[PDB]
Amino acid sequence: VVKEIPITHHVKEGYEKADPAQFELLKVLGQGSFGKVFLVRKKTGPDAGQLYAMKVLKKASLKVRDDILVEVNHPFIVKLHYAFQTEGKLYLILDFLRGGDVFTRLSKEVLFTEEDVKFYLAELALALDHLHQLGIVYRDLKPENILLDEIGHIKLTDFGLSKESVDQGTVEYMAPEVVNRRGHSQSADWWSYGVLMFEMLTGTLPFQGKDRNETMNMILKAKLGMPQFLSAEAQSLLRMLFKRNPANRLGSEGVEEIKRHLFFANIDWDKLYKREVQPPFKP
Ligand SMILES: Nc1ncnc2c1ncn2[C@@H]1O[C@H](COP(=O)(O)OP(=O)(O)NP(=O)(O)O)[C@@H](O)[C@H]1O
Repeated sequence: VVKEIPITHHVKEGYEKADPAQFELLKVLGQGSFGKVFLVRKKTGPDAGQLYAMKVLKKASLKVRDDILVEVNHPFIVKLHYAFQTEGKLYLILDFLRGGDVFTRLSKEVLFTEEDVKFYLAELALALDHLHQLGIVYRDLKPENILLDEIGHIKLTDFGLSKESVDQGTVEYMAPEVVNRRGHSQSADWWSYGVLMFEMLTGTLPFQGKDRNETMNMILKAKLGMPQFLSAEAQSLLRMLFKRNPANRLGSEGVEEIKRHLFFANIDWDKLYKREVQPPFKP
């Protein structure tokens, strides 16, 4: 059973309850669909002077089929340091990712190989499945959510939160069940995974119209040519991910069939998880 768990309070192990007067607004890190993400400096305690990202929502919940904030911790998922509420607003204090997003870093290279992309998709698959083993669905997977740390490793900017902006959803990566509105599943995550792999590999989106409606009819119905310049294993993985019907889609029966795909044959997953696999690029 899906159980939503509201996010009202969270103090990272060993630390004390935080509040807005312990932080220092410095800069606007970016703008996301649910409002701005800020840069703050903590002025207090063992981590006084530490830089964090801060998200300011009206409310947020975590829908989990079946501490959940301590179990979501992952090498490639942004870490929650503090969560609190003041004056009708929920504050989210998280890791400051200094790498920028992946797509930009890719744009600062004249070219890259399928290997380079493969690194990112491998780490990403690890994080996604880590959320899936916990009954969490990422729901909104996009490039703006995939950033890099200081080394070049992947870090997702959220972890399946159901959120609500305070100042009173990306169709391009929606699976056809989500456009038809039959609910987010982990298989939908894998569809979006496939769209991210397609864009990172061709520099183009598979489906995109003049409006959001056209993009939806395209996702549901349009033809999609297979880019011939792709390796047999990349084309294989892609066509295995682009199943309009979930449970027919790869990944709907675990991540294991994904990790064992020919495309990822030269990837040691234990070394990847332990971040002993060097990034293609330093940010
Ligand atoms: N921890 C972080 N460190 C550095 N930059 C971040 C961090 N979190 C978000 N950003 C930047 O702020 C922007 C918003 O990211 P995001 O976390 O998607 O905001 P959001 O609106 O809460 N999520 P969504 O509504 O799904 O887009 C992104 O373009 C990131 O570059």
